[PDB]
Amino acid sequence: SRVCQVTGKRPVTGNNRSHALNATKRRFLPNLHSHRFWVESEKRFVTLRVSAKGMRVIDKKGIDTVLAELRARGEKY
Amino acid sequence: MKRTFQPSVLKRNRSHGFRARMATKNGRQVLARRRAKGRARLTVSK
Amino acid sequence: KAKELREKSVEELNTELLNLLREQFNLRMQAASGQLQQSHLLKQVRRDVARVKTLLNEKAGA
Amino acid sequence: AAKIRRDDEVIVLTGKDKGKRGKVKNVLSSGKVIVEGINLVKKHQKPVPALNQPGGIVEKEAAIQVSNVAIFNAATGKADRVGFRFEDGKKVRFFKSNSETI
Amino acid sequence: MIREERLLKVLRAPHVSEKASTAMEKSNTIVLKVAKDATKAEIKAAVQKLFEVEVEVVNTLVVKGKVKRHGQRIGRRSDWKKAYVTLKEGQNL
RNA sequence: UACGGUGCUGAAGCAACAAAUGCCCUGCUUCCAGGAAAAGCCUCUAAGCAUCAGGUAACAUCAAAUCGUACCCCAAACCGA
RNA sequence: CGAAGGUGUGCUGUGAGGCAUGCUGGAGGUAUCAGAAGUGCGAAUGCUGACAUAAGUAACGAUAAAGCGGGUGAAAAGCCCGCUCGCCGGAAGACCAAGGGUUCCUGUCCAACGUUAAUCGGGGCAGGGUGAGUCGACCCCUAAGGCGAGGCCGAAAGGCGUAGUCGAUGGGAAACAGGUUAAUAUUCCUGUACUUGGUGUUACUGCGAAGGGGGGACGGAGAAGGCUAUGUUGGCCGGGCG
RNA sequence: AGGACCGAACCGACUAAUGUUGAAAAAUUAGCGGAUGACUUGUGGCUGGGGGUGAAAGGCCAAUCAAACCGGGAGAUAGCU
RNA sequence: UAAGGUGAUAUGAACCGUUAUAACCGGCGAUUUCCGAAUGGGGAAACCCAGUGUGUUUCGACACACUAUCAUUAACUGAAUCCAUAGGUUAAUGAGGCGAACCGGGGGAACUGAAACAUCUAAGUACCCCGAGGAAAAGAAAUCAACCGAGAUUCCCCCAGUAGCGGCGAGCGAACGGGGAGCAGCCCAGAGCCUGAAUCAGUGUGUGUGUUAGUGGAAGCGUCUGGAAAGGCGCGCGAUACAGGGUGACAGCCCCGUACACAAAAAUGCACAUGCUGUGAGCUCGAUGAGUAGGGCGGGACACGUGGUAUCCUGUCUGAAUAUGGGGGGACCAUCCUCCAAGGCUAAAUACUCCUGACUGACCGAUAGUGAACCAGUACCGUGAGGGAAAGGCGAAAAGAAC
Ligand SMILES: [Mg+2]
Ligand SMILES: [Mg+2]
Ligand SMILES: [Mg+2]
Ligand SMILES: [Mg+2]
Ligand SMILES: [Mg+2]
Ligand SMILES: [Mg+2]
Ligand SMILES: [Mg+2]
Ligand SMILES: [Mg+2]
Ligand SMILES: [Mg+2]
Ligand SMILES: [Mg+2]
Ligand SMILES: [Mg+2]
Ligand SMILES: [Mg+2]
Ligand SMILES: [Mg+2]
Ligand SMILES: [Mg+2]
Ligand SMILES: [Mg+2]
Ligand SMILES: [Mg+2]
Ligand SMILES: [Mg+2]
Ligand SMILES: [Mg+2]
Ligand SMILES: [Mg+2]
Ligand SMILES: [Mg+2]
Ligand SMILES: [Mg+2]
Ligand SMILES: [Mg+2]
Ligand SMILES: [Mg+2]
Ligand SMILES: [Mg+2]
Ligand SMILES: [Mg+2]
Ligand SMILES: [Mg+2]
Ligand SMILES: [Mg+2]
Ligand SMILES: [Mg+2]
Ligand SMILES: [Mg+2]
Ligand SMILES: [Mg+2]
Ligand SMILES: [Mg+2]
Ligand SMILES: [Mg+2]
Ligand SMILES: [Mg+2]
Ligand SMILES: [Mg+2]
Ligand SMILES: [Mg+2]
Ligand SMILES: [Mg+2]
Ligand SMILES: [Mg+2]
Ligand SMILES: [Mg+2]
Ligand SMILES: [Mg+2]
Ligand SMILES: [Mg+2]
Ligand SMILES: [Mg+2]
Ligand SMILES: [Mg+2]
Ligand SMILES: [Mg+2]
Ligand SMILES: [Mg+2]
Ligand SMILES: [Mg+2]
Ligand SMILES: [Mg+2]
Ligand SMILES: [Mg+2]
Ligand SMILES: [Mg+2]
Ligand SMILES: [Mg+2]
Ligand SMILES: [Mg+2]
Ligand SMILES: [Mg+2]
Ligand SMILES: [Mg+2]
Ligand SMILES: [Mg+2]
Ligand SMILES: [Mg+2]
Repeated sequence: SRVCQVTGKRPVTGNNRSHALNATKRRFLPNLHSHRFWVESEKRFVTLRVSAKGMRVIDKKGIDTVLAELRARGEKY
Repeated sequence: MKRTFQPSVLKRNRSHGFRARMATKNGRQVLARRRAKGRARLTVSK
Repeated sequence: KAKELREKSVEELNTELLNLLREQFNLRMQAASGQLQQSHLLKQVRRDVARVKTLLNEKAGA
Repeated sequence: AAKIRRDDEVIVLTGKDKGKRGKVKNVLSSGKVIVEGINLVKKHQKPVPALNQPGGIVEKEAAIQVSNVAIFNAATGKADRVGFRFEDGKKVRFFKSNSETI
Repeated sequence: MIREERLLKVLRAPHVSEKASTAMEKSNTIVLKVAKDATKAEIKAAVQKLFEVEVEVVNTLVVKGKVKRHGQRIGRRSDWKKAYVTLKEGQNL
């Protein structure tokens, strides 16, 4: 599913509004990308489906700290 | 003239039978509905 | 009848079962064959069988 | 805890046989009792070819409500009511009048 | 078949029809009402153990019970299993 | 011989011709639109087991369960009230 | 010593209504003043049930066709038996699959069912009746397709799909005549056989797979030739002499 | 040889009559078309509703089709009867 | 507990039992086929077919047990690839499916109304889906207030159809503050001294309490009518019992009961006391939740439709300060007040009733009341989802009509 393993960003629903304010149901999808992340703690590439923000979160927290939060959430990576 | 009902017990068993209903979530609910209404003959079987 | 059967053992109860079961079979024969006025012996013997098995399950080790 | 037993002498309180004394014969499930020579019905018994074959008008005892009878005391010569008390270690019936055990 | 307890439940009753009396007289074949879960091997060992008579071969069929009416109510009789038990030669009972 | 049938015996029981849309034929001939699969079966070995197991043949012996089998079925029994 | 309800009668009130009373009915009813409403039906092509009408009218379902005698019976155009007649005969005959499910057979009954009568029946009731190593299913095998461990995808539901597993309408071992029951029979009996396994014995021995190869294994049309099923005649046997 | 010819089974349905509370909610009777093919048929399977499928008629999708059926929103709304 | 019993239509048969193993009632137990989450594999539900391991055998074959998937943890093992990792096998623990409503969350209509219609409405309704529990959610101020102060959350009544929102239309619709129900506060983000001193959690035991069977339980005769008396008449009696239901017409005193008084071998609930095992207070000083707050873009939610629009949520792009600091006080600034987010737990007052028990009703009384007073979700219809009836009353007693 279109969910980020770091953040848990999933598609959220909303409305498209026109100039006449005609509302129509629509989805907001995250900016999900599969990216291989270097885990130097383990000498291994780990592949995560992640949002661009989760990519920012990994840079900040470090993939080592992040993955410890994932295996503390199930979330087999 | 050929009428609409042309019996086949296999076609009957596969299209509407008990296993056919327990296969899908929505068939599981058909039975749940029939079980709650108290139907004597839950499915076409037998 | 359970009180005296308790004094008996697993053997001496398994044989009583078979004898009861044979008596069951002969009564079943006699019943269908027009004989057997005394219809009550069928329930009589059916319940003694139930009594001996309840005690065997009570002497298995449980 | 029944007041009217199988072989007790009773007197009828309500009916065609008001005042008659009989001995109970059967206590039915219904709360009805058959009493010897009391509620005589004249049946029309059909014949059967097999067993007890003679068709006939039989005068048998019919059943009356247990409410409609009372044990006869036979000391007072009157109807009476029953109570239950425990003597030495057993439940016994006693006559309400005179407090004597049946 | 081997267990005595099982053999004592397998034979239910003898069947007393005209076809069965013919089968006895001519073809040396006793017709029995047996349990619906009685197999040919169980019926053979049962008759040979219980009636003390030699058995050549067992034929079997499942009789479908009859729909009946009891006033307005439908009802069906229970299916039963019929066994034709051909003896070698010898009948006693 | 209970009119519904039963028990014993028992004649000749051959040939020629004709002849299928059936069999030889899962063939032959021809054509283009170029015509299932898988197992049983036969065979070969691998790992592996060998004066064992396993294999072939013969022979004996045993087993082959269970379910269906009634009856209608171009129809009064199925689909059509 | 007769409530409600029902049905008449009498009296009475401007009216909706009320009072009395006979008969039926056979156990509940209720003044008064207040109170509350599922409170008043002739309509709504209203709803349900009941009953009319048309009407003893139309029709009784293929224009294949009946007739008589006897029988049984309360009763016979319809059932049974019989003799004729007529109808089908690549079917209106016979065997099955499917589907139905006891309709099969016997006895018994005729209220309803049968478009009439019914003694008859696929009708009611009761009893009986289905017999398998070889038929068939189950089983081994797979097709389309379906399900689908993990997996991939997807807001959830769930979708697709690998390995696999199911799935016949296809492939895969073997039985024939004859005789028989009221009703079953390649299933029972008689006779004569066949297959696959297992276990043992004997003699000999390289045997072993989730793998390799072969085989299974396949179209349409057309043609000749050789055969049988089957039939026709003749012969033979038996009867017949109209 | 052939989307070849005549013609039965088989598949279809041009005409006419009958029938139209029918024997039948589309048939019967006489005739009619195709009849080795783009044929026909059995068994099973797949496609699902703004969807399918359609040698295309808005045809067909269980006697229902310019949006199926069942249930629900639902006592929709009804300036109309 | 008991003299009567072997469920019903439903008789009959053959029997059991009557002073205590008949039956009946209750508790703990036992047995508990096949299907069905169905779980050994399959499958047209109630069927087909196995595998392994034991123990049996007259060597024909038997009986029992285990064998699903996923998750977690563990052990053994184990690639490409030296390490390793994926992957494999096994064990142990747990889940799976059903179920009325209530609850929370993820998605989300249209008819309709606006007298047309698109914003708006209907409505975050119906519906689908996930998950939970006895309730759930929520919850201990980065809240309100107004310079006075309040002191977590939830529900009720007011505030008020007000302030506002609004094609300023149709319509939507607060809060402040007050009155009440019920209140309860805690923990981590770390150290040390003190150490098991609070606290529920289980998990034993004691004593009380109730539930699951049950015991006793008052007192009436005579006469009249009548098929029958409980009715009439007469004269009596009980009442902590005149609640009710029955009995041949209307019974306080015929019966069952009712008030009242009592009662449990066995199991169990909720309370208490107490004991084993685990969890830690108390002090002292430190520490104070970052891709977060905030912002831009697009959307949603707040009564509030972007409007002058604060505040909350966030899909996307960004991105601080960090107690000398930050958030809020409805654009925004300043000052003043007030609180301290980005980490969590938490009873009660609240919601609901598939089901059980008792009681009630100016509720119905067989075209009503449940669809169903009756063998009804049946018959019947329908491929199926689904639809869905009609049908109560002899009599006091069958005395159910011998002949
Ligand atoms: Mg189908
Ligand atoms: Mg041919
Ligand atoms: Mg047959
Ligand atoms: Mg047949
Ligand atoms: Mg025919
Ligand atoms: Mg009344
Ligand atoms: Mg009157
Ligand atoms: Mg009217
Ligand atoms: Mg009018
Ligand atoms: Mg006329
Ligand atoms: Mg006329
Ligand atoms: Mg006429
Ligand atoms: Mg006719
Ligand atoms: Mg005649
Ligand atoms: Mg019948
Ligand atoms: Mg017949
Ligand atoms: Mg007639
Ligand atoms: Mg007549
Ligand atoms: Mg019949
Ligand atoms: Mg799939
Ligand atoms: Mg999966
Ligand atoms: Mg298979
Ligand atoms: Mg036949
Ligand atoms: Mg051998
Ligand atoms: Mg020939
Ligand atoms: Mg002549
Ligand atoms: Mg042609
Ligand atoms: Mg032509
Ligand atoms: Mg045809
Ligand atoms: Mg025709
Ligand atoms: Mg024609
Ligand atoms: Mg032609
Ligand atoms: Mg057009
Ligand atoms: Mg149609
Ligand atoms: Mg619904
Ligand atoms: Mg309406
Ligand atoms: Mg609505
Ligand atoms: Mg299983
Ligand atoms: Mg399974
Ligand atoms: Mg709208
Ligand atoms: Mg409008
Ligand atoms: Mg809107
Ligand atoms: Mg509010
Ligand atoms: Mg008592
Ligand atoms: Mg009393
Ligand atoms: Mg009485
Ligand atoms: Mg924004
Ligand atoms: Mg803020
Ligand atoms: Mg202050
Ligand atoms: Mg903070
Ligand atoms: Mg009703
Ligand atoms: Mg009435
Ligand atoms: Mg209804
Ligand atoms: Mg109704």
